[PDB]
Amino acid sequence: MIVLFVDFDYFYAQVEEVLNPSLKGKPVVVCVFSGRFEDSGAVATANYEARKFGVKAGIPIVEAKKILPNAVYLPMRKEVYQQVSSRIMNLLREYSEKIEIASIDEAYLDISDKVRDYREAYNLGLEIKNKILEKEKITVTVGISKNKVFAKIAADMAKPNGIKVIDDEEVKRLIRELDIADVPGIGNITAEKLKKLGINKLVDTLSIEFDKLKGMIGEAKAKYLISLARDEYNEPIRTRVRKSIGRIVTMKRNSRNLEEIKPYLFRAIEESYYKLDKRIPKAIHVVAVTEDLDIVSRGRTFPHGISKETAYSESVKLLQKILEEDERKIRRIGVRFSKFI
DNA sequence: GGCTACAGGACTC
DNA sequence: CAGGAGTCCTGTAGCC
Ligand SMILES: Nc1ccn([C@H]2C[C@H](O)[C@@H](COP(=O)(O)OP(=O)(O)OP(=O)(O)O)O2)c(=O)n1
Ligand SMILES: [Ca+2]
Ligand SMILES: [Ca+2]
Ligand SMILES: [Ca+2]
Repeated sequence: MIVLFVDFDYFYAQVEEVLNPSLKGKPVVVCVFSGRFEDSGAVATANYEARKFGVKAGIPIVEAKKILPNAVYLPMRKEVYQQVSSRIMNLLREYSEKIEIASIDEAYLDISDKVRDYREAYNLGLEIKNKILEKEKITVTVGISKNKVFAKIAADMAKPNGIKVIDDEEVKRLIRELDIADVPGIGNITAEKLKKLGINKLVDTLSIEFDKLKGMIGEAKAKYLISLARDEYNEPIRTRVRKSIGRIVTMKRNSRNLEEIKPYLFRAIEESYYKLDKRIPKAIHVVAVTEDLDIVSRGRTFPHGISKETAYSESVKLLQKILEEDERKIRRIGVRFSKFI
């Protein structure tokens, strides 16, 4: 199998750049304002010009400002990047019917019957890069290898505006030299558990006893890391179908008062139904982020679809359940719909 | 034993 | 100082 992975560079920021070329060359930070106080919120992303100084996704907006006081700060316009992302995806489909759209800016394509070997794949990747450049003026990084995982790993080795190929020989090398934390699916909680049993490399997952690995990180992640180590990982490029749609909002002040929370919960439901488009969910969950940023949720499935009225009524109950089974104050409240008809 | 719901957890965008 | 969003997995309890 020959997988070709596409990942758009500095996406939200680059898009803002395309729409306002004047932003070219300056540090740009795309922000998500929570409305709690001037500047409350987090960074969604920023361009390289702002990332070389430490301003990266996930940090507090106020933190970004002390580092880059004259940087350009823009409010995230999700619908614009989504619309842009679609056009590029509809463009990637011309290169293969076997395509998995993994996120707002990533796509996997199976080009097993479009190229003979890697030299041809490489060329098809250069062609894809240019087509996107011309048609949307967005740069992208292309990763190419024998499976989704190594194709992704390839892309972020060649980020940004790059293209890299990890041949079958490179794969065996990576299995021995690549730090296992750099493997998709391994975050610091898991990395810490791995770099605690001298597992710092994929290869040394084969010498560790199976149940020792399982009991630590779980059966799924263990079989996953082992299949990669043996160079047997073969997940197919599947068409993705949205499984859940939701909305969550930050409240002006923390609270445990139902009537003070209700307005925010109801707005989340209204906006959720709008996004639901014409999908009919059979399950609903009320999700709350607490005082200490922990996440709590309670949900329910119905033998039939949930109407907006049933959503309103059920959401209060679920929220009441959260309030009596947990003593912490709420900071963000929202809903999530799933199990679509 | 193992499958289903449900709630916590981890990861990534 | 901590946004908004979505997917997959696990331990538990109920059940056949
Ligand atoms: N914490 C995050 C992570 C991701 N995203 C978004 C906006 C990013 O532009 C888009 C792509 O995420 P990446 O992790 O790929 O970051 P960038 O594409 O912005 O930078 P890079 O060149 O490293 O791919 O996803 C976000 O809003 N908040
Ligand atoms: Ca990515
Ligand atoms: Ca990207
Ligand atoms: Ca990592």
